[PDB]
Amino acid sequence: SSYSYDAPSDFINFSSGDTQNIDSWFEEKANLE
Amino acid sequence: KRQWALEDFEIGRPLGKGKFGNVYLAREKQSKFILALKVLFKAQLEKAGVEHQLRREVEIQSHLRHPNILRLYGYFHDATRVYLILEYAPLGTVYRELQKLSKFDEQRTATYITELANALSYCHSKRVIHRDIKPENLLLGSAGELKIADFGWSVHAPSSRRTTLCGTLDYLPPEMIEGRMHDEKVDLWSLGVLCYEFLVGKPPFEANTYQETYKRISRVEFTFPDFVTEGARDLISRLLKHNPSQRPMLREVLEHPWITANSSK
Ligand SMILES: Cc1cc(Nc2cc(N3CCN(C)CC3)nc(Sc3ccc(NC(=O)C4CC4)cc3)n2)[nH]n1
Repeated sequence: SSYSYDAPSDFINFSSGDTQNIDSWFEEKANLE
Repeated sequence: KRQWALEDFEIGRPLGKGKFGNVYLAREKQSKFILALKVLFKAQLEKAGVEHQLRREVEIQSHLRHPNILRLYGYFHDATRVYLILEYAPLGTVYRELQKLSKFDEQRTATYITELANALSYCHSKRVIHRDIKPENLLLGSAGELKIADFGWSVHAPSSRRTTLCGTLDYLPPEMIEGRMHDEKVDLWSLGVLCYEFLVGKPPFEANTYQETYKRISRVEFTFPDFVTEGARDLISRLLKHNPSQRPMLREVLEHPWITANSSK
């Protein structure tokens, strides 16, 4: 299928509380005209 | 950018039996960072017709950033499987704690309720309705803090009200039972059901047959055991209103005098 999601699949360096922008995704998706 | 690959993980034991047999203790190989790794098989998803539900769940929960909401750090897939890379919560499910303890004292319940209201408050600021609040969908981290874990029925409702009957029998709001449209106030209902199960050990509308539970939820037919204190009754009664419009705001829950008198620093 499309197992292609509007979602994170990039490798994360876990070995290092604010990545603030990320949830902006909701209002932007609502703001879609 | 570099994408996840299975090879990036060491896999340990299943975290759970039964319906959770599916989620493993996992380790990212370089960082040694411990994760839960949920494995789903594509073909069984696609035969079931639930793959679009999955999309929605991942999209929602991977964009939510809160202390009391389990991180979904990311996902990836291969020829046969989809993998969800989730926060590991070492103290297990609230539901297990209830099983172990029978019922919770007032301090613990108010603390759980505070933590949870804070999570749904934040969820609602995003136009997300959870729609499956119940003890198994709740996990405990290191410090015993509550985290919301299962977003399998959650929806982003930015404008339009919802028609989808979903959730768990004993937790269904009346507006769903009656086949009316629903909004974010469903989460307030289930919150009241939960606060009741916390203190009593069983949910308020439990019946032998689902037919009979539906009916009691619609008529809001329930009673409290003598041990339930007046402030706990008031709160539960406020949350458990047939008219969703009558249910309090989450800020009101957070400011309720039983909640304030009983939750921690
Ligand atoms: C995802 C996840 C799970 C955890 N932690 C645990 C921990 C756990 N333990 C069993 C009991 N002892 C007391 C210790 C902890 N048992 C389960 S069994 C279990 C497995 C999965 C889920 N929930 C989900 O998969 C949610 C995402 C949909 C609930 C319980 N999960 N941290 N992160």
